[PDB]
Amino acid sequence: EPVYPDQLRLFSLGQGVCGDKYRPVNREEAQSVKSNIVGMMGQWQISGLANGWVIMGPGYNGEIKPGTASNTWCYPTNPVTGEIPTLSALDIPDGDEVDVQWRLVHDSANFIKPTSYLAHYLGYAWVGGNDSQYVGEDMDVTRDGDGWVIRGNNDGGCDGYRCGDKTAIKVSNFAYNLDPDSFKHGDVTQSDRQLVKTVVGWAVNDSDTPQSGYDVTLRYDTATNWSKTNTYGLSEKVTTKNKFKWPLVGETELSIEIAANQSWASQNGGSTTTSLSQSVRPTVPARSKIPVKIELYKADISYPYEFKADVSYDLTLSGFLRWGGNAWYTHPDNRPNWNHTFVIGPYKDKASSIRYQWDKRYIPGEVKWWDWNWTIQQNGLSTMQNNLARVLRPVRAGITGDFSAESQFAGNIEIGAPVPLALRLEIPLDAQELSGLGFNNVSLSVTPA
Repeated sequence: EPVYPDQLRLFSLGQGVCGDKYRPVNREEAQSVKSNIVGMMGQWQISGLANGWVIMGPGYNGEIKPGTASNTWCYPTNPVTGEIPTLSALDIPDGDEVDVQWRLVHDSANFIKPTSYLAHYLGYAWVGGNDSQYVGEDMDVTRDGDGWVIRGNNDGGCDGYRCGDKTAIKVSNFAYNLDPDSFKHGDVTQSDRQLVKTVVGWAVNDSDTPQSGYDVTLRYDTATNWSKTNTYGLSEKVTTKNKFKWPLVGETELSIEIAANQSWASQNGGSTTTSLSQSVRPTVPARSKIPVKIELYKADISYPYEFKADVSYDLTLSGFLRWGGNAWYTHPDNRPNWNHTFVIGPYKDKASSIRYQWDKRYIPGEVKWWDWNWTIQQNGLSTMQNNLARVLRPVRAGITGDFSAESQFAGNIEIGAPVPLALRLEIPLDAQELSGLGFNNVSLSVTPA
């Protein structure tokens, strides 16, 4: 009877008020799933719990403490019971696409048996080979065009009505979504921030009046370039759902964008030039000078990389449905030949979503395909739970290669304390030498703030 975080809903209806069919989450309940709630809150959010308590956002370290709030964390007065657990990922090593697929479809404990049992619990007939009396055993895995077919070996004769008609499980339409946030990196091959030049001098206030309200601005443009390799050919088909910026590693500042819906293997490098300007608005007492410095740096970095790409596929179950026991909502008794496609991965529509069908099973108007309550009655709640959690187990392929980047950047303009003379700039800049160091169109200017 745990509290299910994915059933929580926030209401903004006044002190301790919840919407219809919801009730306020109490402190014990909130504690039991604390990190999940906090992880659904804004940094400085503070939300009400029942009986004078409040739970705070991650900026407050997700504290539960007494208080009042106009918004309230709430939970179904009648929650959907026995959710399908989420299991830890199944990690498959980087490889070419065939070898990655092969590794998946030939896994007995993680793929063959779970999908077989699923076909079996749904009412599909003869999910098993002739040389075993158990479901999902003596299965034949064969390549079929761009996909794969799992199906009980059928050699020879067999005993049972229509035992020759073995149910087939076909895996197709593989896709691979790189998860930017799964980023991990090996040991930093090359790394350093080297000082290539320091621009140094003075800014002088010649007047007899404390001068201020004057900006001293350095403008310059530099190039950042980066490259990367892709260890294997799978990367030729992996994409990322949304554009993202390359992770920051080291102090070497970098601006690199990976494009959405573009072959990982097609984004192997680039160079960007950007005009940047930084300034300071110093107060310089009358008839004085202040020292000014600007450090210029070259930075580069190399390191082996690895992301995870979430592997999704369609599971098409085809075979005839057993008499006096199948899970189709009509419960057909004529042994019809049946075909159904589940999408293992990102949701596509209700008909093809085990998770959706499952969570809605107690709503008769939603039961338009499989009758999961029947599967539960026949095999038991935890049996259906453990099987589907294995069927739906996230599968992730590793995406590897080497990364390398190079940039040139200026440090901040730094100033020292005023010295009495014994806004005018005395700060030599050699355009040619700077250009040779990768800093172009460099200027230092004095203008009203």
